[PDB]
Amino acid sequence: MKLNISYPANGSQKLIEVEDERKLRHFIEKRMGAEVPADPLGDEWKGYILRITGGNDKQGFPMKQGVIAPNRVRLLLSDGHSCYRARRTGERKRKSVRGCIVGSDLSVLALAIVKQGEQDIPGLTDVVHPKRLGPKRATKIRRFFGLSKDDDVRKYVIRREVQPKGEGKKPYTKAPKIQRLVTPQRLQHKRHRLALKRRQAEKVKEEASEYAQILAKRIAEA
Amino acid sequence: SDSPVTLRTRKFIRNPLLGRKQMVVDILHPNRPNISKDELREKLATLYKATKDQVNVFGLRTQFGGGKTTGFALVYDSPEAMKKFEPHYRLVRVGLASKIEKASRQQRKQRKNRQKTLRGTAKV
Amino acid sequence: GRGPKKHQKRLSAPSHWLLDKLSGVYAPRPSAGPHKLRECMPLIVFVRNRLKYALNYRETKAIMMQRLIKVDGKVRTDITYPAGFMDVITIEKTGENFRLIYDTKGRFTVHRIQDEEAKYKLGKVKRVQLGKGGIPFLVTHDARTIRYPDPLIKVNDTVKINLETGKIEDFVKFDTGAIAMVTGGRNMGRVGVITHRERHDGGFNIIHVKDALDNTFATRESNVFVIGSEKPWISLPKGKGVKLSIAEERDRRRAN
RNA sequence: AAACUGCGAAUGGCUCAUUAAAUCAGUUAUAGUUUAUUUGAUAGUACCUUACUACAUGGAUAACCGUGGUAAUUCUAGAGCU
RNA sequence: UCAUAAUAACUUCUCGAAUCGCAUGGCCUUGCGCUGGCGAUGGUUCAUUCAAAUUUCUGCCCUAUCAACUUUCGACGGCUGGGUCUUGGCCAGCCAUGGUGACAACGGGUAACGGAGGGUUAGGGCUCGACCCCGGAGAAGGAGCCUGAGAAACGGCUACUACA
Ligand SMILES: [Mg+2]
Ligand SMILES: [Mg+2]
Ligand SMILES: [Mg+2]
Ligand SMILES: [Mg+2]
Ligand SMILES: [Mg+2]
Ligand SMILES: [Mg+2]
Ligand SMILES: [Mg+2]
Ligand SMILES: [Mg+2]
Ligand SMILES: [Mg+2]
Repeated sequence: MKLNISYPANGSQKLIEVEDERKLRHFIEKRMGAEVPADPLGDEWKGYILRITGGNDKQGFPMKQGVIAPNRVRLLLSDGHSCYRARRTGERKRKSVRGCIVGSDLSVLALAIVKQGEQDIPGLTDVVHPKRLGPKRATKIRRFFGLSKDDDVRKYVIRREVQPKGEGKKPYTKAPKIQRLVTPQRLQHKRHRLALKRRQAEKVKEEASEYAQILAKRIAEA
Repeated sequence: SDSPVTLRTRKFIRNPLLGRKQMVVDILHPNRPNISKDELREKLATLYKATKDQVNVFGLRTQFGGGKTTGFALVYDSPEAMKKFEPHYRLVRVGLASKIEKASRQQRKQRKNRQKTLRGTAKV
Repeated sequence: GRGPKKHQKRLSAPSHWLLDKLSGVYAPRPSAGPHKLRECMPLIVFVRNRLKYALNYRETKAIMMQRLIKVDGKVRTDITYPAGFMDVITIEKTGENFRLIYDTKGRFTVHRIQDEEAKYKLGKVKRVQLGKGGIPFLVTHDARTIRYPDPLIKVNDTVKINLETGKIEDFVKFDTGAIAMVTGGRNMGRVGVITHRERHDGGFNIIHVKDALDNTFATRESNVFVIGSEKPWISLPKGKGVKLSIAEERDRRRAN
């Protein structure tokens, strides 16, 4: 009974296997998404609350949440379904799926830390993996560092040094080129759209004025 | 051979669209087998005051009984125009371009089909 | 499944293209635009099978999208753009303009125009209705939409449209005594004078055309194209739209 | 490069099993209809919703990092971004 | 009862550009102020193009040891509606008893895909046409369906039968 514990805050991942099921007994009748204390898993897990996120049975079939069945079922999946990767536009496929009710006849179960305890498990809380920075949208940069409407977002960009190909050259940094930022090009494009829109405006009205002129002179001579 | 090689040009036209001149070349070469593509090129170049790299010829079919060959000759205004316009197979045979070495057709297709079973950066 | 075709067979290609039968299995297929496909003329055929510049598919494709061929003054990068009737083809690299006009044999010829005939086109009025806002509009044979035509252009008239603004210089009314060219049927490429117009309710009215040799003919107004009111407004190809029999054609060769 | 997005994959090629007013052929109609693409034109509107902004709105998801399952598939899950 | 215009309203209110590249130029209230082209993609309506889909008239080999066939449960028609991109017994309700046939209907056979055409003939004909082109249908045998402008698609999916 291998357990895949995840720590969303620190981004830590480790697998630990439990050979005695009596520490898993309180997990048998639970369901995906249920927050369960991990007291039997202790005593290093006292004061720890775990959330069920799914698991794989002994045949490797994943758990699709929302299927209320302790056994395996066959479903017709589609693009947006949670255990199918459609390789064609509109293609649907029938695949074997394990139900959301966890229990016996299972190989690996996925866990997540909900509430921190007063312990230090080697591999979960001891390591704080840095978040893969970073934001790319202009407003997301603005809200992240608390800028204002008149601040220069152009300079508040996360850096990351890169080592060249062992040539002993000076290292430089990459940047997340910011999208949805105001440029004179965008303003010029907005200016051009109105410029093209206005140009059509007189052209139709002068032709309408012109066509009225011929009709005016045609009726006069007629 | 002792007898001179006589050059002739018909259907001559100036084509600035590809920056070249198109014509059909006729050869009168009695008492000799034929003329090579190479020695044909300098003779055209010296006749048109161009260089060897200015001149390319397509295909020489000797007329029945010998003594005459006909073909399509191409001379360019600038060497850059030839390199940009002349097809790669023509460049490799005349010698100023390197052949694009690649695997066999079936092996490349088999190489591609194995890629379809892989996803992401695991392909490379 | 079922859908539109994308290939064309060389044997089933239009005859007037004068395509080599043994060159390959397929033939160029026009995409869309200045149609009908029967008849039209692809740009590749015009530049490769009539000018050889452009010897095969690769070179003509390079020429097309080097932006050097102006159809009616407009850049076309389509290798198989359907060049059609009265269309003006321009090659500024060599400095000349071509126009597509049928000859007596019924096939497009390489007709040349020097400097000023490339500034306009004759088009046949196919539709006159009221536009989206009660605005009268006119449709020509080359899909050109004109948003403000003269009120006296009813049907089948030929309008001289300017080739850099689209404006109409002048129009010719469809009536007897006008110079007409037969653009369809058995009498392709024949230029004459309209003499009689008999009306048959049912959509198959007949037009009688008289040639320069006092020859009487008949055609529908689906193939009658008006060229001039008193004299042709364009330059005709050699022969001036007069068809000669097999004997006189041979005699012209023996004399010349 | 990988991956997301768009397009194509309804073309072509093969065969003649079914099929006897059926297919098909010539000739008609769509005033009884749809139409990606191409081509030419073509849209000014104080209409009313968000905390508000037009010098510019919001939330997700890949690729990627790391943890796996099954003997096995162009199977996929849990977790952190963007 | 067309094109088109106008009025009274309506909508799980469509479209009316929060997209990208090059050139970067002009003006005066000098403000990081106002303006400026070429393109790329995309967008409503109309026309057009490639078309598709139905549709009118006429024309198919042998057989009576096939003479009556269709109509309960659509067969011929009328009406109202639904469904379709649209017409239509296409379908749902109500009414009437019609429709085809000795000028061969209906049924059966084809070792029958149709045609342009091949062979051979003085004329009149006989015979072949799976097959380089046009149209139709199919993807082991039926049915159903998603995406999509376009498929009842099969080098798409789902189910059953056979095979594996
Ligand atoms: Mg099919
Ligand atoms: Mg076309
Ligand atoms: Mg096909
Ligand atoms: Mg339009
Ligand atoms: Mg009825
Ligand atoms: Mg009805
Ligand atoms: Mg059969
Ligand atoms: Mg057979
Ligand atoms: Mg299906």
